[PDB]
Amino acid sequence: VNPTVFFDIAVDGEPLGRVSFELFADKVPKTAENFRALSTGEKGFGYKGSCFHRIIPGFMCQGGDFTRHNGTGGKSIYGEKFEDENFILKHTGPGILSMANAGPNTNGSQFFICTAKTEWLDGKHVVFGKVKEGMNIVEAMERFGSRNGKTSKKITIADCGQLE
Repeated sequence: VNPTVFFDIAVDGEPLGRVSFELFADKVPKTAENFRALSTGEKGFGYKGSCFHRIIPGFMCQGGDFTRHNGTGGKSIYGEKFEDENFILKHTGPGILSMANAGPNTNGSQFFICTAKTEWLDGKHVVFGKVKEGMNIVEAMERFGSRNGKTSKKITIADCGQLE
């Protein structure tokens, strides 16, 4: 019953591969629905064509800024920012999908895929999904990151949508 969304990743325009996510609509419905709708683009805006602007190997891949492409923009389907829904789910290892924010109740559209256990984020960032297929593609994305987060090539969501 939980939706599945996919990202087809590209590296400097070359296809890399496909990652799919399960979204925990059963536990964080508002958060999950924001990510789902931005992945289908059904509201007229969303993730298609946007980049992963910050990749720190051994920590996380961050993306979702589809308005300024650098970590300063983005927006939710509900408006500029919406509340922390709940902190039921924790950052328990690689493949966790969690919201980026700039303080309490400042979720927009930026998210990150964890590539490590990041338990110090528990209770501060809403966990809402997990990689289902293509963790190996996330691992490949990590090789284009750097210690300060700048990537050596442009990582883009070439296509994205809902699989079920």
